[PDB]
Amino acid sequence: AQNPNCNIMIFHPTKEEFNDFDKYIAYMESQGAHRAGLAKIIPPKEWKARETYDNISEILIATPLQQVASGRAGVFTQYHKKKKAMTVGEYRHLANSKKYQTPPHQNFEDLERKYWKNRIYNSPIYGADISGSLFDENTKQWNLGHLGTIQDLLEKECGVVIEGVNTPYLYFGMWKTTFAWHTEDMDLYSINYLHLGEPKTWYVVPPEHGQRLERLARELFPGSSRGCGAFLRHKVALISPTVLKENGIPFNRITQEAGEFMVTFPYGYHAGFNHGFNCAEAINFATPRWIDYGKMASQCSCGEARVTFSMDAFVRILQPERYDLWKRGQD
Ligand SMILES: O=C(O)CNC(=O)C(=O)O
Ligand SMILES: [Mg+2]
Ligand code: NI
Ligand SMILES: [Zn+2]
Repeated sequence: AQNPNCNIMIFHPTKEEFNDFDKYIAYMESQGAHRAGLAKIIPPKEWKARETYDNISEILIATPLQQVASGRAGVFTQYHKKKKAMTVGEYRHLANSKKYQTPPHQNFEDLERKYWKNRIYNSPIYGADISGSLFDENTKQWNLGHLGTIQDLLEKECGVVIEGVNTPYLYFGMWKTTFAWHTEDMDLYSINYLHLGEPKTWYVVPPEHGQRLERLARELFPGSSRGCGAFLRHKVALISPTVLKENGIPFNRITQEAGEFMVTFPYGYHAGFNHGFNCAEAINFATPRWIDYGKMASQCSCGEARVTFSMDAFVRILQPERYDLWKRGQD
């Protein structure tokens, strides 16, 4: 079995190898990459996402989210308070202000220490989940707005024809902006490109051990667990590496820098934080190997997780027994 310790793998495709996206994903899995839950892909030196970022300040962040924490430094939840709209130029200036800017630090490890010590005492503002793309239309390789759609994958593998669409999302971050522990909708893959700015640190649990994380989360957030049998779908809970290690949960960590892709694999729980002002683009995708994960994915029906239009068909076709209850949660 390849990668039996479930380490995060880093890939350096050549420009030739960068042509066929599906083929390269399957290659990485042949080497055991999926066992980690997360892989890094460094693009060939000849590739670029777009010519310059010199013109992005006019993008609007219609609903910036202030991420307010509750709990203790290593075990907390965050709620999102909606803020007034602002442009990316306005948001960048805010990120760089004395109140929000990255503190002085020695290296990524020192910054990580500072994040886990102090995160809860601040409320950074995240421009998350903005439909759109920063890839040039002329970028033909690994262009996250030109991928094969999940609906087309389901049609090719299973024969069924369904409504729905599959588009990318932009994320504008600042110091301490946080993504809570989660798997993707329907335990899909994700791919994330860091277009510019400061790094993003990731934590990940191997898919084969995801239920260990779920059991810890039920212990650590016991009221949330009674409320919902899949409350990690709410995307609000944080658990630090120190707490994970104290509880014997297998995990790995890695830092993504501008110009790099990360892939999350089906049922790979992940969480992390931004180092400073940055912009990422991400989208969900599927392969043949996903279908069995989609059939088994948990679902929130309590009403909190509320998701896209396109998830309806996935539940309806892959999980017809659950459909009625899950749709009550949506309505
Ligand atoms: O970058 C972020 O805030 C969160 N991204 C992801 O969870 C992802 O790409 O799957
Ligand atoms: Mg602009
Ligand atoms: Ni994700
Ligand atoms: Zn729920």
